Amino acid sequence: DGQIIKSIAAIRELHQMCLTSMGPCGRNKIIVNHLGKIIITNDAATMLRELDIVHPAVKVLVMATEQQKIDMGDGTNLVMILAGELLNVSEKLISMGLSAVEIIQGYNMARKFTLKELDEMVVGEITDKNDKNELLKMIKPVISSKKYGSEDILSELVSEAVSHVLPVAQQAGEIPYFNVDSIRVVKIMGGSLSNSTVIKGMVFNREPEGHVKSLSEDKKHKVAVFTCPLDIANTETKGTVLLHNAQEMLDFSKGEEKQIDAMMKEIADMGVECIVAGAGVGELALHYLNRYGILVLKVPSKFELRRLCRVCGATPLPRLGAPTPEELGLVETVKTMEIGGDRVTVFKQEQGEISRTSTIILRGATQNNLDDIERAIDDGVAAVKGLMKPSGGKLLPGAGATEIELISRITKYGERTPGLLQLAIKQFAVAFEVVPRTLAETAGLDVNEVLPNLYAAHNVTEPGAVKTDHLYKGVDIDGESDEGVKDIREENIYDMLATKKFAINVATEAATTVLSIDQIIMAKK
Amino acid sequence: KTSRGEIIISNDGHTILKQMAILHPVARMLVEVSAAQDSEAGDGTTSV
Amino acid sequence: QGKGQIISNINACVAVQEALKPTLGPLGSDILIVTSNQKTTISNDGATILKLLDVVHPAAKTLVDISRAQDAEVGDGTTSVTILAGELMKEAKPFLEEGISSHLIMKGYRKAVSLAVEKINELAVDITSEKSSGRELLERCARTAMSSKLIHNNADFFVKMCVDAVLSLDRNDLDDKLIGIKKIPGGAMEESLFINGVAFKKTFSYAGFEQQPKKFNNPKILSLNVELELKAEKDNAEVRVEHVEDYQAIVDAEWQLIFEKLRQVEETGANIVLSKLPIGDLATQFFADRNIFCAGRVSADDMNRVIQAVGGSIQSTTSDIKPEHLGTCALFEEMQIGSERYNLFQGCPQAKTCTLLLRGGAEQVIAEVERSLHDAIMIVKRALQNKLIVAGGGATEMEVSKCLRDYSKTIAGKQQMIINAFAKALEVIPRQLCENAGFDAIEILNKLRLAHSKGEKWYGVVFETENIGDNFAKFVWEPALVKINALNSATEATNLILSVDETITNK
Amino acid sequence: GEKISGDDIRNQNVLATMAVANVVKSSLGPVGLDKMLVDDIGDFTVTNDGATILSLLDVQHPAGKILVELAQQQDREIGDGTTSVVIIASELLKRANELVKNKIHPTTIITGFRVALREAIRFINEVLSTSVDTLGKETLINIAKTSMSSKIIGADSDFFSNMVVDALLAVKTQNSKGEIKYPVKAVNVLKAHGKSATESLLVPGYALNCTVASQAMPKRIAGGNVKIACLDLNLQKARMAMGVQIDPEQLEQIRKREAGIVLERVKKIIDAGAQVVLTTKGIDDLCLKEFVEAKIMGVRRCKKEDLRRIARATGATLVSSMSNLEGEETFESSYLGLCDEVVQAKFSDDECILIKGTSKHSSSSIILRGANDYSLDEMERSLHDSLSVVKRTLESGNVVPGGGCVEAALNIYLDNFATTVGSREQLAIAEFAAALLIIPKTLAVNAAKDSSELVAKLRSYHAASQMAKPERRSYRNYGLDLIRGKIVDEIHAGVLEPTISKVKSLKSALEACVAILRIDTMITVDPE
Repeated sequence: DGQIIKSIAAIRELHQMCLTSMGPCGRNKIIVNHLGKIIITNDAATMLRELDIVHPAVKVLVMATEQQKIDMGDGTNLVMILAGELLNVSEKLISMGLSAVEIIQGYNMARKFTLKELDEMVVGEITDKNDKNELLKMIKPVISSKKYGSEDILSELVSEAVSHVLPVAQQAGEIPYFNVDSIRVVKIMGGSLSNSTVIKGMVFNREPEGHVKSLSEDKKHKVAVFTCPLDIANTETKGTVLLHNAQEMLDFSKGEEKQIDAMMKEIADMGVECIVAGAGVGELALHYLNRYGILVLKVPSKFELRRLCRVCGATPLPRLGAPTPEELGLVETVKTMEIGGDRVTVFKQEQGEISRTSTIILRGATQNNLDDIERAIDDGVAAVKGLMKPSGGKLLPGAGATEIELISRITKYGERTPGLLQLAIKQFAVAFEVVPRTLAETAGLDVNEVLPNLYAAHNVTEPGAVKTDHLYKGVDIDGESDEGVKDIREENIYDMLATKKFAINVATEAATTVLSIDQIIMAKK
Repeated sequence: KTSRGEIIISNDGHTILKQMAILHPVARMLVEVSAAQDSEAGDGTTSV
Repeated sequence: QGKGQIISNINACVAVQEALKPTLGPLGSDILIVTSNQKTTISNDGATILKLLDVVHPAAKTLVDISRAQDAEVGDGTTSVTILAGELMKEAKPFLEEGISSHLIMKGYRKAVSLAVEKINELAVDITSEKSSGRELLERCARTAMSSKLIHNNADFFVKMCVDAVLSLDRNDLDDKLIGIKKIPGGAMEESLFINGVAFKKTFSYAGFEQQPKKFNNPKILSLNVELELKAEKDNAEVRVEHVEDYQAIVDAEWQLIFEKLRQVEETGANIVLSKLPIGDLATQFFADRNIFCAGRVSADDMNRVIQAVGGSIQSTTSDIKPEHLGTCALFEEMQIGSERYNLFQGCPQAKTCTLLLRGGAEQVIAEVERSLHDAIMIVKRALQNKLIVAGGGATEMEVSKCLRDYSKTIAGKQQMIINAFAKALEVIPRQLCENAGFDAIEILNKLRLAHSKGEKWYGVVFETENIGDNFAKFVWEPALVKINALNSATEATNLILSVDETITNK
Repeated sequence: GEKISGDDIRNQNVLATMAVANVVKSSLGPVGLDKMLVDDIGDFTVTNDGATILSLLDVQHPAGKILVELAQQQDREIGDGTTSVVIIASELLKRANELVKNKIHPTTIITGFRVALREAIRFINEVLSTSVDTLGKETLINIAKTSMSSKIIGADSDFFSNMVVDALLAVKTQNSKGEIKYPVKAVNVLKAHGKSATESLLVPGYALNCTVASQAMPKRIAGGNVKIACLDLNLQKARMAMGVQIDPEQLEQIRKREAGIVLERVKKIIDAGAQVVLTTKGIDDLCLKEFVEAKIMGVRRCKKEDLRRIARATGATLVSSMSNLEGEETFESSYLGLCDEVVQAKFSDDECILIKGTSKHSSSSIILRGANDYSLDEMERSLHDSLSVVKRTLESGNVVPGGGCVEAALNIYLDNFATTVGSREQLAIAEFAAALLIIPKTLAVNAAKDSSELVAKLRSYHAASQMAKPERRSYRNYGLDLIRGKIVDEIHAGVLEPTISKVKSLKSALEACVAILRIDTMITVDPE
């Protein structure tokens, strides 16, 4: 009673915190790290990342949540509350005397049963591939997990970002995998939601070189990405300058100027529109660069250069020579426009072609609110991934309506499994009852009013009519909170099948790991 | 609040200065002024 | 945790809210705040107050993050954004006692702001035509801000000199970097000068000080980063030497390397030679015989302003100087104020910027003067793209306040009380004004109800005559477009604070 | 000593009174619940009555003692429904802090509240209920169902409604120069363990709980004209002299002579004819055997306070010592009274003498049986408080509807009254009207319901009543239902509260908030 029990109290502190952080009506939190990192968000996943992990099961939950961010990442607190609810139910099962092995068998046999029940709730089977219009409608309810304040403006920023990156190629074009890292959102302080724009190229914040980026209106240019940074010529090992006489003293400064005349003119002989320089250069480079009108990228980062190769379409030359006419990228317009008070260099083009790896300028008043929107873009493009790499993710009824039908299915499975499974399976359906109660608790409604509404829809029965109203109706609160019922087909709030498919395997894995712990052993910690 | 716990709520100048604890030597003689105002005048102490 | 954590986050904003009460309005007082830079800030506008304010509770940084967003957006009168947002949190205390969720509060204030964006366009009017315009409208808008903070009595002379400096700004360009100025200590508080170009203080002294000519009729500007001094070479100066006479040749070579570069400076003939690095005493006595202006230890920001003014450039080689790298101006007059000489660049090829030379020993005065110029460029930007204004004094929010009470009265039940609390929260702006002006807030706010209903629209509150009158006819006006982003930003910040039920602090 | 000036005193006073007020607000209304107090001395009492709790609770800041004395004044006026009374003045201090921050003078805050309550007297007279008014079958039963609220005894309302009403009908007496009123506090309430409230017994008269000392004494006395004699004389071996002190046979004769006179003193009681005799101090078996041969029912270990109400009700003269104008010790026949019917009944494994038909002073006793002491702790103070409401009901027929009907109605009268006075006091009326609405809002908090949804609908029904003077009824309506969350007339629900209870509630609440607003500073002298 001092290990398998008290370990639940460690998660119970985090379980109660996840109840108020789940759903569109959930509550935010303030996080202060030990190094000074401040995080304000409604997602408990980032909370467990920076939080110091003491109890071993805390690390078990954050790693299981990290697996969701790699795959789905939409509503990760759904399985966390479900896993935390199993511990609250575990106190009821342990009090009954069920062994830890048989309790896992109750969840394991129900896991394979739940995965088979996901096929009965399938709705919205067919979906378009390259059609953006139908994609913008299905991505809108995905935002409802996070702040729902404006779902139209966030969809328009994705519309212009996907339109550039989308290969199109209607019918069968052998469409490759859609890159998630290509779309990158940049937080910009100030401006409203409508002030945000989309950059087809790479949006950078820095100072222009000669005066400002221009001359690209006529298009027809050539840009080559250079992997080797341009810097002062030197060997690998640290050398020392040794002069044999006093005549070489005056030729040392002139000898370096001869290298600037040789190196800067040779690289500028082809007239590249935009040069990629990863290191620093001298002030004498402006002689040849401004003469030929070459735009300079000054000290980029490591991760921004990998995304630049798909924008300019230039071959990543391993060494820095003279620009080769054989391998060159096609870039038309490069301009610099002031937005938030500083000159912003953008690679955005105007028609003429469609390249990949676009960017989005995110303008908002509150920088803390931009963190939730930044995570919404990551979960927004994750919704497209389910309809891209797999054959399809289809749809399932959202707003907890899918778990309501499962309660009746799990209940029927318990009557057909006598023995120790009677207490395990019947309480396994109770673990699905916390999902609708979580949405009702964050909304402030009384559970006494919601309870008969949850029993009415999917629990009673399904009439013989085709496409019954029970499947297309769900729990939503706008003005209808008094009735407690709302049609989810008109609001078009749906979730993908891969959301719950990966969550059921985590709920059993989180329960199997924790409930099988006899004691905690720590040596010098 | 006196030392024995007696609570007296009033605006009377003679009552306030009676239980007032004064650590200033000259200001302690100001209580005698309020004592003479009650014996001689005895009315409108708040104004006097 | 729970309802007590939200109140704890609100109470952290109350300490900031109570400190910013005097910071709004012409008759509002000032607050003294000491920082870690040993700079005592006495100011009216709360623009730079929130940046230098010491934050104790972590939740208090929410008002600081939204302040920098409105800093570059508006910058003038932005202290009322946190005050109004503080009232929304302060008036939410009886709402926390009820079962009303913060999201129901979120929808209440959003519908009031969503309509307020439409009301501001309706409450204002397009002026244009032959009415107040440049040299007139710009003077009326800049006088409201500036005269409401410091130099109350002498604002007639002080603001007139600053308004005439903004007149040099023209459309079709409207560069936002033109507001860069300098700080000149010393002199009289009522004395100020106008300069159309970059000014930089000596900051060093050398033997050729008194021999430096202060007046050039047709100077030539040249920018060089070469430092003049005897010092070791770039990487390694090691030289293998055999003969003995070659060691004195090295001393000659070290001299010939410098002395040849010294001749190249005088070979150009540019009457203005600026060094980005310091200048030593080795080149002083030589270059002084040429009698050309020179300044060392120049900041990198001032060198970039010259590049953006006369179109010059900085080169490390004299033989590579191009013909266009030598700029010319109309006149060069070096001014000396308090034994400190100041260079002046007049008649640059393209200069839309005006650097105001101030006076006085108080460092906190220029804080709002630089902020007044930051608001002056906002007035020009917001007078072009969309032409309209509203009344001044801060009574504009009271006109839309009652308009929200009339509409929301019949709208969907409980949502009336939440919006009525927002309209009640809009009354804090005249409330803090009546407190600092010694007026009676009860009688004034009761008359405003008739002044904003039967009194049509434009009638404001006049602080000078202690009466209620029209600020629109008074010609004193306040920028209308600055309130659009000010009212909407405070709602998203208030809804975020009220949605935090717990605070985590590691270590 | 320690003296602090400014708003620091008024801020610490309001926060201290509000903290202790929010503790007793959970008992408001029928949905309220009792709470436990830990005295650290080993004693604890679980009740919702604020009169005892505020007296037991240690007051930290001396300003909190003002609200403690406020609950003591309610006992001398009404004494019942303290959960709905003392919490009204606590809300006036919360909104007062916002007015102190303003330029409104503290006396202007006071003056604004003085004209508000003075005019509120006529506001109550508009919704005032007459003596007949609603159906009012016995007019007590309708009020008896209201007294069941605010307490946890509401589940027994099927009984207590008949218990309190039928018992107090015989309490009517003629006193105060021909004034007809019920002598409250003369009703004795008895408690018994076991069964439920349905086993209670109504005694139209006085009932004393006691038995006979010796089991051989007759326990049954029937018939009329039963005389009772209260004897407080201590029968024991007499002590010695002032210390001057004094043949052991003559020394033992002192006890022989004394006990011989004690036996003669009982023989004088035999010639009186009283059926029941009482004795305060205990005795040995010698004097107890004489009571057996006396054919008179005696009782020992008697409480003095119990016998004081016997001589008052019956009319017999209480005799602490046997003496007359001469030096003879005897008992005169003029010290005995008369009663209509006196009989001793066996109740709950015990017996009690029922004294009914008292001619001198008429009263009644209620003998109730219940679960146990801890379960009857709340039922004790509640029934003692309900005796005052029934008194005030038949003393003055003015009553008002409960459940937030008065507070919701006064807001509408003050809305037109605020614009009437105007000037600077208009804001004080708005804050005073909003403070009265906090009590019905906290009523639904303990019921876990939405108060603002009901207040918005309830006030709209009271508004349609005042807006139309001529009125059949398409508009007028009132009442608030906590269970169903609907608006229904209280004539069907049967919730009505006396007007004198609500008038004195707001009358005493006026000076309660003023006492705090008149405190400029607080100084504390260290004890010796």
